[PDB]
Amino acid sequence: ATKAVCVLKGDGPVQGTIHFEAKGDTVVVTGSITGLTEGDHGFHVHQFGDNTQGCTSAGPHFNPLSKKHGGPKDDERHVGDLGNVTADKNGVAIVDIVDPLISLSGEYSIIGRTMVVHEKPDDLGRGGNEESTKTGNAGSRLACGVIGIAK
Amino acid sequence: ATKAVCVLKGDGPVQGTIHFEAKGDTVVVTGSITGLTEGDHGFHVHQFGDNTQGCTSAGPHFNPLSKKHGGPKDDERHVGDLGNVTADKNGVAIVDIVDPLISLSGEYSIIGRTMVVHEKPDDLGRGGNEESTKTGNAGSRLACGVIGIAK
Ligand SMILES: [Cu+2]
Ligand SMILES: [Cu+2]
Ligand SMILES: [Cu+2]
Ligand SMILES: [Zn+2]
Repeated sequence: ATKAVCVLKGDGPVQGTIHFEAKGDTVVVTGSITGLTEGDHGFHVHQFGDNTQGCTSAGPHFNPLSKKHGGPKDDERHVGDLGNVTADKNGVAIVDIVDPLISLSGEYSIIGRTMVVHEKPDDLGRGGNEESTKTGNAGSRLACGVIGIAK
Repeated sequence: ATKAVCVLKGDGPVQGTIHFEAKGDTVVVTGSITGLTEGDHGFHVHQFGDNTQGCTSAGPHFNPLSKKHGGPKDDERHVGDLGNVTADKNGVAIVDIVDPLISLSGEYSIIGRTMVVHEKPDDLGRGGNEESTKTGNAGSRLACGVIGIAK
C-alpha cells in the first residue's frame, strides 16, 4: 500500500479527511479538519481500528516500541504521536506532516488503525504528571476514523 | 493481526458489526446486520478502504488474482466474494462464515479494505448476463465500513 485515507467523524461537528502517501522512504500526511475550536488539538494514531464504541474503542496510542508519549521530533515518543494540528478562527486546521516513524506496511503500518483528533493541545510529554507521559493531556476524542487503503 | 472488526453504516437504516478471527489458514467471520429487507443480500470485501464518497469509493470486489466473480465455495472467484447473507422477516442477519481465501495478513489481507452489504442477493456468477460475472447483480451498497485491527 502506497496511499491511505481516513475520514474523521465523531458525535459533534468535527470532521475531516486525511490522506497518507508513501513518498521515498517517508510518509506525508495531508488534509484538513473543520468544526474545531481555535488553537491546538492533539493528533495521534491510536492502536485499534475498532469503532464499535465510537472513538473510545480505538485504545491507546500506537506504540510498538513501548515508549512514553512525546512530540513528533522527540526520540522518546509513541509511533502514533503526530503532535498538534492548529485550527484558525474559523475552526479549520490544515494538515501537513512528514513523519519518519509511521508508514503503510510492515511492523510500523498504520493501515487499519485509528486517526484521532483531540479536544485539547498535546503537551508533548512535558506536562509533568503521569497523564502527560501517556496522552500528553490531550483530553477527549472529538472525531476519529479507521485508516484505509486508497487508490 | 489475528483479529479484526468492521462497523457497517450507510445512508439508510442498515447497521451492523462484523468480527473476523484468524484460525489456522482460515478466517472466521461472525456478527449481525440489522435493518435489512428479508431475504438474501450480497456480502463482499471491496478493494479500497476509502469512505470519502460513502460506499461507492470502495471500488470493486477485492480481486488480487483477477478472477471472475463467483460464490465462496467456488475456485473461480474474487478473494472478496463471501456470497450472501440472509435477513429474516425482522430484518436481522446473523453472520457466520468460515473462509480460506480472505486473510488478516500477507498479500490477500483485507485489513484496511471495505466490507459491503448489498441491496440484492448475490447470484454468484450464475446469472445469465455479463454483470453477473463482475458483481453477481447484487445492486447498490446499503452499508459499508473499513476493516480495522481489533484487540
Ligand atoms: Cu491520542
Ligand atoms: Cu460487492
Ligand atoms: Cu466478486
Ligand atoms: Zn502518545
